[PDB]
Parts: sequence; structure tokens; C-alpha cells
Amino acid sequence: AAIDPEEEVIAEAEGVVHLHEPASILVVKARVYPFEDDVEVTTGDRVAPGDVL
Amino acid sequence: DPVRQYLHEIGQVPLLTLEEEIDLARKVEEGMEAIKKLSEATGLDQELIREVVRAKILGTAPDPKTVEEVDGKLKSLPKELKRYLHIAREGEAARQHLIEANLRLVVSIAKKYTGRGLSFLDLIQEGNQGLIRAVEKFEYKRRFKFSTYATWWIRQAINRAIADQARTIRIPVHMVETINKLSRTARQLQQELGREPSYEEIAEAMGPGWDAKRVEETLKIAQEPVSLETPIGDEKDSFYGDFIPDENLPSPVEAAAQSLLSEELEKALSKLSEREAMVLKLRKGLIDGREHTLEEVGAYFGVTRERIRQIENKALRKLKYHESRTRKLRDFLE
DNA sequence: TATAATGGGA
Repeated sequence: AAIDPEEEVIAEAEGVVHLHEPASILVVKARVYPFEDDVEVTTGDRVAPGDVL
Repeated sequence: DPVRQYLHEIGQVPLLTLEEEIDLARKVEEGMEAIKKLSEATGLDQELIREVVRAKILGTAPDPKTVEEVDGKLKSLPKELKRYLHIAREGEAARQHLIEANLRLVVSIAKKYTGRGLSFLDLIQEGNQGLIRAVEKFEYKRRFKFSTYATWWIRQAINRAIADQARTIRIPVHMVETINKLSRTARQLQQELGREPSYEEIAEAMGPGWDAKRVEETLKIAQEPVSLETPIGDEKDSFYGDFIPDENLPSPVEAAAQSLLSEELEKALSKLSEREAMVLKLRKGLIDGREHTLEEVGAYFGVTRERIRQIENKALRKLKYHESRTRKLRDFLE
């Protein structure tokens, strides 16, 4: 996305997107849970081991 | 030293890059728009969602009822509408970091307004209020740096603060600006004359619409009050207020004189019929504190305005007769 | 309401 619709990158064909040139890399001591479907936990509350994500 | 404490605290938060400044300002505007589309989907007010999002972000602890039941309704929404919940949460996180990273700018602006009646930290905190209002209606799409919009808001909030709080006796805003205009001119003509001005020449310097009487009266309100605890002499046993008489509290002689007057008038009125006396007490405000006209007194007694006037006039010359013989009321007369 | 402005001072 961009400020004005002309500078907005639109995918010209079906493909796979990769990211490469980062301003900075933020390493956060955390562990990662991929999800499908939907979520009930919302951004910013603390959780205990076993709580449903 | 609380100033070194606060400068160190805002020192921990690093400044933000132009990319981060655009990204935070973006998430703020996205979150604010996500809130409005939640007021359409759910149907409740903006400020309600605003505070429920602020709660669940900046702090854990009606808290168990209203706050959690509103968040619970928001959590029980479709996936396509729960996006705007997450967008609002991180948008409110962006507002926090946008403020924290620019607290360093508030100090750089507030330090110029010192010595005007508000301390440094009071100059920083009202300035921080301008930083919050600057963020809340900042639109990054104009491609202006955040420092330009903030600086205008930091100065608005500090100037407004000095106008409202610095004076002990509150003064309107334009008068404060007026007093500042007057106070700046007397210092450069002091340097030019080597001496302080008279009211005529400072009025001639102020321009049109200013005369020697107006500068005297506006400077009259400009001065702050004196402290009653101002020490008098090298001796540590006397303040200013120790020598000021009480102009409002009655003296023992005054307090007795008003009581003797109320007693001697009662004894005087007792020489009349009770209607004659009641008419006079109603006409003069001795009953409730207001002079009743002839209509109300006639309504009280069920007679005409003229009948009351005759009662009033006859009661007076009876009082004058008794007064010419006793002379009790001749004094009290100043 | 918008150039940009980002750690005090005795």
C-alpha cells in the first residue's frame, strides 16, 4: 500500500512474495504460534500455559 | 532534582525514524478509523470503544462488569469485523509510542517560557498535553514532519496554560497578552532614557488607543499581590499582615452600636399599633431584607396603596414625636 | 490548526 493509488504495488500475476531489504531487524525473545481460522485472544493481554490461543 | 529524573526517563525512549514516524502515524489513523467502523457494526459510541481499548492495553485494573462485557461483545464478532478490533488495539499502541518518542521535543520548546510564573515541570506537562492533541488529529498524508504540527500545539498549550494559571487572581487571555505588550516596552525605553517612564510617555510609545490613564490602570492589575508573610525589619518576629488592620470585621464598639440600634428601634416601634409598626417594618425591609412597595403591603393587610401610605405617614410622625422627647435615636446618625 | 524544530541551568 502507498499514499496515492498510483504508487500501490498491484500483483501483475499469481506469484509468491518475499521480503529482502530491511531497515532494521528486531529480535524478540518469544515463541511463535501460527493460526488458521479465527482467533479469540486479542492483541495485548497476558496468557498462561494451556490457555487457548 | 526532579528535572534530571524526567530528562533521564524521556532519555531511555529513543527517537523514531521517519519510517517509524510514518508507520506510527499510519496505525493511529487506521485505528481511529477502525473505531468508527465498530460504532457502525456494534452501534455504541466512539469514546466508549476508545476507553475500552485504552484499558485493555495500558493497564489491567465498572471494571469486572461494564468494561469486560463490552470487550466480550467485541470479542464475539465475525472475523471480517474483528479485524478492526485488532487494528484499533495496535493503533492505540502506536499513539502511545508516538507520544513517548516526542516527549524530547516538548522539553526543547517549553524551556523558553520559564520565569513567567510556572515552573519548568509545569511548562513540560501542559506542553505534553499539546503533544497528545497534536497526535490525535495529526494526518501524515500531508507529508509534513510531526515536529511541525507538534511545535504549534506545544506552544498553544503552554501559552494557554500561562494565561490561565500563572496569575493568582485570574486574568483574561487578551489582558495577559496586553500586559505583556506593555511590559516589553517599558524595558527598552528604560535603556533609552536611563530611567523608568511616566505613564504619558509609555502611552505615547504603545500606539493609538492608549493614553496615560489606561496604561496606569492596566499596569495596576498587572502587579501580583503582596504576601502577608512578607517579613518586616531584620527581626524575625513580625510579618506584613501583623500590622494590617481588619477593615471588614466590626469592632466591639461597632458590633454593640448595631445591636443598640436594633434594640432602640424596637423600643421606638413599640409606641405604635402593631399594624403601624408592621407596615414600617415591611416598607423598610426589616422583615425579609427588601423594601416592600405599597402594593405588597396592601395585599398583606388587605387594604389599598393609599391606606398603607397613610398608616406609614402617621406611624412616622408618631416616631418623630417620641424621638423629639426621648432623643434615643438622634445619634446613630453619623 | 502544518517548512522544521527532539535531554535544564544555576
